[PDB]
Amino acid sequence: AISIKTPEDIEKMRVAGRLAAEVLEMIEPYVKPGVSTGELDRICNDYIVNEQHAVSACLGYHGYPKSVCISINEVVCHGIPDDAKLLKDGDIVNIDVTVIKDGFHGDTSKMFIVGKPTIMGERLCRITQESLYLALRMVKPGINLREIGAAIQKFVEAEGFSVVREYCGHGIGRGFHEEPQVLHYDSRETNVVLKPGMTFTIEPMVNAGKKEIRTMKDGWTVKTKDRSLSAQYEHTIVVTDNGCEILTLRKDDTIPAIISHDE
Ligand SMILES: COC(=O)[C@@H](CC(C)C)NC(=O)[C@H](C)NC(=O)[C@@H](O)[C@H](N)c1ccc(C)cc1
Ligand SMILES: [Co+2]
Ligand SMILES: [Co+2]
Ligand code: NA
Repeated sequence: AISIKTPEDIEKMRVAGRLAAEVLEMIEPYVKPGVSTGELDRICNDYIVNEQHAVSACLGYHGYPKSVCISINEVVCHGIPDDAKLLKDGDIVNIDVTVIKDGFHGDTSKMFIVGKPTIMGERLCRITQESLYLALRMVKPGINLREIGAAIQKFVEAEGFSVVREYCGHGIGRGFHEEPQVLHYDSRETNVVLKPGMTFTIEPMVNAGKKEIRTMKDGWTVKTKDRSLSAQYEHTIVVTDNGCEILTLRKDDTIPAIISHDE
């Protein structure tokens, strides 16, 4: 039950992925010491609705209260935007955006480092991005997803980091979450052979310590069991005839929008 997108659908995904990407570009100047995450969420929502004439896919989804997720330091994912929550020097910060435009979803996140990098935050963010990028470079018709999960996990662990098991990338299109599940580690269960026009996300969560996570008493916030740092990047892609196209590319990405394995 993997959706194959038509060229008209893929074009709608390009628009929606571009808007999601542009939310993350827009917000970047506002990501500063002493800004609250509640404020950042406010800026993002206004932009999505008022300017982009889009909607947040996150708002209301399984009851999620805000328009974007903002996750700091040892928060793994689903960090809830909040006014007592102030950014400060050294923080690593994930903003994860999903927009619906013209029926189609675009889903992307990046890390921002606030004020002065700590060495360890820098390394973790860089390795996590490189883990996404290497997975992106493998995407092409006829490869299996199992191969890709296995490659991400190998790279990350070689750094003495760990891969979060509980959250995975996913098909995306008219549905926020569609088949397949894209696991960022090796599993016998995986057996999806990629085909031109599947669209999905890859979104590895990498912990500097151990892979175990815990959910907080707000019912949303996910943290490392061990309080070590955690980082995540996410891109929405379409499988093309000889590679992939990243639908959520930003100006700060250092990988090409179109990755071609063709002679
Ligand atoms: C184990 O997988 C899950 O728990 C569910 C969470 C439910 C409550 C939405 N799925 C996810 O967390 C997925 C994997 N997350 C994402 O797709 C994020 O990329 C996406 N932007 C997002 C979706 C939904 C929420 C509440 C937050 C972020
Ligand atoms: Co996301
Ligand atoms: Co996602
Ligand atoms: Na984090």
